[PDB]
Amino acid sequence: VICDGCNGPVVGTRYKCSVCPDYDLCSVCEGKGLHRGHTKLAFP
Ligand SMILES: [Zn+2]
Ligand SMILES: [Zn+2]
Repeated sequence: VICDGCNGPVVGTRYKCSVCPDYDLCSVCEGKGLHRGHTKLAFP
């Protein structure tokens, strides 16, 4: 899984947007508030 924020890996917790098709964030990008205006699921 590739982070749509930074093009890096999504290892550990994956943050998947519940609105967009196929939009995933890594924990660094999530913690920096990228794509914060949509509800996401965080799963281990
Ligand atoms: Zn990232
Ligand atoms: Zn989204």
